[PDB]
Amino acid sequence: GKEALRANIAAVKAIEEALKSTYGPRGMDKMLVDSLGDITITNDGATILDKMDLQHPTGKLLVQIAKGQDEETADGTKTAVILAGELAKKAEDLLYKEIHPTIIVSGYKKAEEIALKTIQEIAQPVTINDTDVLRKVALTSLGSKAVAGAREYLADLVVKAVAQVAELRGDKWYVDLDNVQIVKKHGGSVNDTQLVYGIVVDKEVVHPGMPKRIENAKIALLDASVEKPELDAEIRINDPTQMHKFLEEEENILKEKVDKIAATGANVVICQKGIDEVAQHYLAKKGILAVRRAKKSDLEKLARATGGRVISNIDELTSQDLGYAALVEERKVGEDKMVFVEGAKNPKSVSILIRGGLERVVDETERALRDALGTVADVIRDGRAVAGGGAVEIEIAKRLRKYAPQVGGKEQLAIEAYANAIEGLIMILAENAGLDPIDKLMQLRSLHENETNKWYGLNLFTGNPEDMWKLGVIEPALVKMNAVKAATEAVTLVLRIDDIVAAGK
Amino acid sequence: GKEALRANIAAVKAIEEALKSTYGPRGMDKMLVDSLGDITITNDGATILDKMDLQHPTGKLLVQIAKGQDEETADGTKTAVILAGELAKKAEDLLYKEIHPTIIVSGYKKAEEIALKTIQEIAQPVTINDTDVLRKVALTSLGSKAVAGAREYLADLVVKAVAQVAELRGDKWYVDLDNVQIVKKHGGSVNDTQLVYGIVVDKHPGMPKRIENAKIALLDASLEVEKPELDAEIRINTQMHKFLEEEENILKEKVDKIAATGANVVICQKGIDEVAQHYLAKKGILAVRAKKSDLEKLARATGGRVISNIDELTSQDLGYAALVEERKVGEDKMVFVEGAKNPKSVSILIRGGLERVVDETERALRDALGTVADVIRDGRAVAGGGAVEIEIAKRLRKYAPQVGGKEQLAIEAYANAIEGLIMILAENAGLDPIDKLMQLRSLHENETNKWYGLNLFTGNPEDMWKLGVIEPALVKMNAVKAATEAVTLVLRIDDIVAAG
Amino acid sequence: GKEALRANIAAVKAIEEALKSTYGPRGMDKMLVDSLGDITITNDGATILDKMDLQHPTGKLLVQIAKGQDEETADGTKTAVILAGELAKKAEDLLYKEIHPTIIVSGYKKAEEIALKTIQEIAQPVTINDTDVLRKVALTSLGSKAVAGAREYLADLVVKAVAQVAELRGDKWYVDLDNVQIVKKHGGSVNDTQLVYGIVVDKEHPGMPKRIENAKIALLDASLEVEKPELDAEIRIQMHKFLEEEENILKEKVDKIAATGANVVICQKGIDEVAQHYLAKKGILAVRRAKKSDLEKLARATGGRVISNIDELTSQDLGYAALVEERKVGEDKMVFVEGAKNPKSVSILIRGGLERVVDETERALRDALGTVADVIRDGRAVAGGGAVEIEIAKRLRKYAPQVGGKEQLAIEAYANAIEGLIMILAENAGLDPIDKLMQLRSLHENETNKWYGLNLFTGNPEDMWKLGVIEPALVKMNAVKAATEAVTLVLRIDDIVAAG
Ligand SMILES: Nc1ncnc2c1ncn2[C@@H]1O[C@H](COP(=O)(O)OP(=O)(O)O)[C@@H](O)[C@H]1O
Ligand SMILES: Nc1ncnc2c1ncn2[C@@H]1O[C@H](COP(=O)(O)OP(=O)(O)O)[C@@H](O)[C@H]1O
Ligand SMILES: Nc1ncnc2c1ncn2[C@@H]1O[C@H](COP(=O)(O)OP(=O)(O)O)[C@@H](O)[C@H]1O
Repeated sequence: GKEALRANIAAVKAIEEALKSTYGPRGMDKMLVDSLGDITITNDGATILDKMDLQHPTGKLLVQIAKGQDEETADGTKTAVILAGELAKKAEDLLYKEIHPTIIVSGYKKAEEIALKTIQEIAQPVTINDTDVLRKVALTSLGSKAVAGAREYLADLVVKAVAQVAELRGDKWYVDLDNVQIVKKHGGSVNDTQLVYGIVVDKEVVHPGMPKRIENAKIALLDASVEKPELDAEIRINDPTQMHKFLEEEENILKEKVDKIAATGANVVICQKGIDEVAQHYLAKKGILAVRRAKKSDLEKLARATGGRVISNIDELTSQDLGYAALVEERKVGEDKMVFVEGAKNPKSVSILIRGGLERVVDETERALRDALGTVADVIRDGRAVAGGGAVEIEIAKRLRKYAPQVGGKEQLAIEAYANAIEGLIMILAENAGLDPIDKLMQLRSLHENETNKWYGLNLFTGNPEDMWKLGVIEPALVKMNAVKAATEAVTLVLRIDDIVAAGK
Repeated sequence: GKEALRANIAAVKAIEEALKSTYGPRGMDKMLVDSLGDITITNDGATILDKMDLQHPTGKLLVQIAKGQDEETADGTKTAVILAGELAKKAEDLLYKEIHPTIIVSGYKKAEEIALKTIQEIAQPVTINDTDVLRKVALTSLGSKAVAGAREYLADLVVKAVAQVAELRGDKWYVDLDNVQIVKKHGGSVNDTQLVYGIVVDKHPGMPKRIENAKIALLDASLEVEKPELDAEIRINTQMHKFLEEEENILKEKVDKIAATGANVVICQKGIDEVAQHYLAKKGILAVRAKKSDLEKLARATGGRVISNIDELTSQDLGYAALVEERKVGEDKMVFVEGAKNPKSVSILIRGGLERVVDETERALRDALGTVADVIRDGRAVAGGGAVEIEIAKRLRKYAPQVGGKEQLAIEAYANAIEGLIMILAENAGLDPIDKLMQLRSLHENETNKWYGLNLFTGNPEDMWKLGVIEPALVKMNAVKAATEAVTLVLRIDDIVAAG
Repeated sequence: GKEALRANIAAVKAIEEALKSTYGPRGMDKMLVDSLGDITITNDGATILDKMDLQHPTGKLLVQIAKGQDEETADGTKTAVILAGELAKKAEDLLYKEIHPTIIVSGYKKAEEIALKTIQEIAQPVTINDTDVLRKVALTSLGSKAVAGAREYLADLVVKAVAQVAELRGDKWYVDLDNVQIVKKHGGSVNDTQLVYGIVVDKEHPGMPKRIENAKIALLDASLEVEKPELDAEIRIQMHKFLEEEENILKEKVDKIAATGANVVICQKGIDEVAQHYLAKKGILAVRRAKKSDLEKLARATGGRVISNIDELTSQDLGYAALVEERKVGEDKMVFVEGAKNPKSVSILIRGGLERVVDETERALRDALGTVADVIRDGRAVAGGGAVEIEIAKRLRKYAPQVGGKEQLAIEAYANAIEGLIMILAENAGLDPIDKLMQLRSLHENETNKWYGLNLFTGNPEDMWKLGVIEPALVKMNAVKAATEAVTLVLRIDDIVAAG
């Protein structure tokens, strides 16, 4: 049974070894070449674990635990898995001393609970009012990613965008990120990006003859597409003057189809099907704006943000169901055109237009932005925040070291190992920064003899212990707290296994 | 993760090694034999990277970065990729000293920013007025290419041609190269080439071949008949005989509509029906059998609009010209739309004895146009021939001490990597690289002699500016940015994982 | 001819690699097991190169150059050979750039001359008066060795001892270390050691006076044994009287010497046991075989002459002393000739608990004597700990630009090779070499902080001069000359041809 655990532990350390390079802001990236041939370079753990497949089932479960977090932000996964790795690494050293795993687990459980407690007790509170901090958080979150052009601009836009959707529910701050629309274009600098308080539709209008500007536009959201009379009736013809009139009836059918909708009268209509090129002219004749196939995602985000309902059947329409907007417009941002539904009736209306010079590079800003949104939303929803840069881990360590003596012997060693495994993560951080890990970590914890200097962490640039909070190195209290729970979960779920009997074939 | 970086760096140095031969005016060429069998010899990096395919993805991204320069000219790509190569070469030596890559990147970033600053501060300003300089620039740009016959003539024509399109937009000089038409013929010397201030079209004997004050009708419709086959299979039962004439009357009805306004020249991008020829020739109208490119360039340059549908015609929207003519330049004939209404109207007729050789002048000319356009749009220019790099080097060497230690070494390496490029230049010239570079930088103890660079012919350090060795300040500046970009984007990778 | 140079350079780097561990105060030691079986641990380069034999002739010449330093102290040899190593290491990198060796040599020559100049210009003057500094120097010199017990005591005794022998010759301070006597005993602490201003004889009849006042010393370099009549005459057995004649011969031998009447006699031969009683009968002190070394040191220090023949004696030749005594220092007894007539009279008694350990203090003391003597004779001293090398480096880096190109690179390489030595120092101290060196040179932007060097204990750049880290200006200066000598004498060789 020891070889099986050795195998599983090896499996974990393999992942830790894979990701260890990418940890920290001054980390390393990994390239991934699609079978198609498309190249994708990244350090974001979610994408790495995604594209990098594993055959070892414990690996699949491990990734399932680390990656499969409840939260929208992929931030904290790397931290969790690396920690799991370190825990397993020390665990091995505990096993070498002839300690039955259940003991190690029990010690790790105490250690995790107290880690959480230690995070709780130190976690400085933060209010949505203290906007600058939220900007610092956004900065820290998005800064770590490959793109570093105009971080301040983006972070600013992030905080401003997030603060808009937030609402008081039972005096508790609730936020729904589905309320934020996110659209992408190719070409253009990073500065050319802009937020919109209305709903943006990434499309070109169906006809040049339509009004491209409507004031106080009401929006009709129709999820309907011709009729086929072949199976209904064999279209037999032997007399040529007959069919000619048979034709016009079928156009009159379409007219009958559209007239119903023309009766109530819409200002703008959007459907998720290829628009027939005759309806264009008839809709253009009335002075109505239309759009070609937009995806259901934007339609559903349009639905709640406009104060209307999306309608499956075009015959069941009611005059209340249709959304209401203040301004609709179309414009050229960069080279291509886009549609903009500005000043929607719903107060929690937000959109963001993103742009990158290269089509593959703009995708990084997406993955960098999503986390920058979520991470801040998680600061808002929680109401606590903590200075990263190693200011946390060492406190957990010193805590567990001070607590370990008075837990009884065999757990104590597991707890101490836990503390060392927590500490070693900062060393991993420093390794990636090119500095001496030991020297710096010891320097750090040696500076924590004073409780005032609790926020002191390593700056990977100066290479010197400095106050992380003042330097704008803040992170969410929760996202870093969950990493410990997922990591402990994983390691315990590795040490809890004795053998595998998987069914091949 | 070290082996992956070694592989990528190797991948870069492979490209550097491929191109290193072709760098500089006195460089080497590379032959490329098409699968068809056609042979193509060239040194132009774009074509080399084009025809030479790479399987290594980092290579594809590398070429994507180097080629993927914002500007119209392929000039500067070689410079960039070679520099990237040198940077990687020194980087290796930095890694051998146990320096984590992020440090190297940080140092290279500082080095790049300061390189740009150093280019900015020294870059002599240049105005469109100082035409001779622009000629010297054109010369330097086009001279490096395989063809060296009548460089002065061409450069002159280039500068004259470019200066015509330039316009003041918000007191800032804007230029659009789409305004320049470029047509090619086979056979004839290099001197027989000429520019035209009107629009040249590279294309019935009974039509008037000369029209005064011609109005040009731009018809993007098939002048061919309409096909009643799919419409109606016609069964023969003297009836069909008239069925014929109706169908000619259709064409007459088609043309008469267009004959309403009364235009003197018509052009369409479809095979012209041989009955419309006689009817159009009967009126005394000139016609032609042409690509949409020239039509779109004709559109804006004549003061008219290209017409999609022949039924929607208006009496405005046909272009206006002063003179139209046709002539034999060399063996074949060409059409010339001279004295267009739009002021920014330009065309150029190019000719080479051999059909494959005239294509080189094209690739040599495009860059010679862009390069000068980039001098105009920017408003700065710098003497090449190594006068730049050594200053960057000395700058970074003087700046490196006061940046902190571990960055300082990366910066110094950067400076050495910048310097080594001139050595590469000298290697291709057959001279001793070290001796000459050191000779150069040793002459820069005096700032007056800042423009001193190597002459590849005399082999002696001389003032490059006075010898007409000038280049655009921007195109050489972008190379550093793309090169740094690439190298950093190589050192930023730790491992690759392909799917399936 | 390239492979021969590669081999020789390899040969040098091998030695550098051998010694690199032992460099600096916080260095490493090396154990050496004699063929006899006796073990000897040491870091002192002289002993390492001694006991470690090399077959490669260039190695023998190399050690011959490094060891073969003009000066009394073995200090500076390691520094020299390591520097030679670094120079060769960079030289390799210069050769890789296709630079003919003579160029490298020329550059290294300029670099060496300017290194010497740079040492001259910065070298703070020091006078014999500023005794505390001399103590700091002694400390620095002796401190690096294995023994660290009671360094202050020893250094103090060193300075006091050396200052006594120094004499004004043409107003220039001359010192002769042959004037200092050095004797050793086994067992006893390091504190139990003491200096004596008279001449100490390390030796043991009980009937003789062991204390004489104002003793005149007779230096007899003749066998006090009988003369052998065996070869002269095989005697057949009267004999009883034949005996007494032969005692009367000894009496006749001694009486002659008893003429002047000296109080102490010393000879370097086993003393006949009959002369003992006759000499003891007069009330004279004698000693058993002492070595000629102490006799020659006794000769000049007592104001007398050593006598080859006992028949040529004169009443003036004999030395004069104020006090003679014998005493038990530790377990064994020793003879002490105190208050000699010659003013430059010095002796030192050294003692270690272990017989092998006391030998280290010897080798540590000799250098501590010489090193200070070299500060006195020169009149200059310099703060070690890296405060020197970085200045040489910055100097050569600032000077290199204006020497012409191909030399400039050799000079820069020299500077880097000088710098790298401190890194080697820091490596042995367990700290990061690069970081610390860069930290050092970055602190030298201010000239005031010129003496800043690395402290191997705090790990921080600090003023070496104030911390008592001073060394002789000359001994460190000669190392550069011997190192350059060696490296140039390696790069000057193209091939070797032996007689097989
Ligand atoms: N500006 C910063 N300065 C110092 N440390 C930072 C900074 N930003 C982030 N970190 C550190 O980076 C660690 C991990 O960040 P990163 O690897 O980019 O994402 P993740 O949190 O998913 O691992 C955190 O533990 C945090 O302490
Ligand atoms: N007449 C010249 N004298 C010296 N150097 C020149 C001259 N013309 C061009 N060069 C050098 O050639 C280099 C590159 O030119 P070339 O290889 O022909 O095209 P590209 O600009 O794409 O590299 C420039 O960096 C410039 O320094
Ligand atoms: N106390 C000290 N602090 C710092 N450096 C020292 C000290 N003592 C000696 N050194 C350094 O040690 C180096 C070599 O000294 P050492 O090994 O003792 O003898 P040697 O000169 O024969 O190698 C010198 O370059 C000097 O700078």
